[PDB]
Amino acid sequence: RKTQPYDVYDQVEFDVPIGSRGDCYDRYLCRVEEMRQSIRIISQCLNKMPPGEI
Amino acid sequence: VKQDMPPVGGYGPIDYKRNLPRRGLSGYSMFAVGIGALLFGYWSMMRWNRERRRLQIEDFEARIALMP
Repeated sequence: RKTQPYDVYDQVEFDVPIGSRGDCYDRYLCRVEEMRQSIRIISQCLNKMPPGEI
Repeated sequence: VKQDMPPVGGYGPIDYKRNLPRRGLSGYSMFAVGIGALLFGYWSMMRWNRERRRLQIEDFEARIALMP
């Protein structure tokens, strides 16, 4: 997403969790923080919706 | 007329913070309630053991006096 713009991802801002060292627990924490940052991206996308065309 | 779907005046923010209030206690509180209730139980059962040994000696005086 943040390395290759293939859609309107260049105009939205978030952060993505990276792993400490292995440890499936940390992978679980990574999933949960991607969920909460997904909620932030949806809030930004409702802030930036133009009524142009279908 | 055009009646598509825009938002209404800009939507309010939605939180991103961990509402984890760390509902707490203390080791001093654990120490106080544990040693208090524990020593309370010790003293109470100690006094009941003393009254119960009174009863037990009474039962023995019954069986000794009856026996011959």
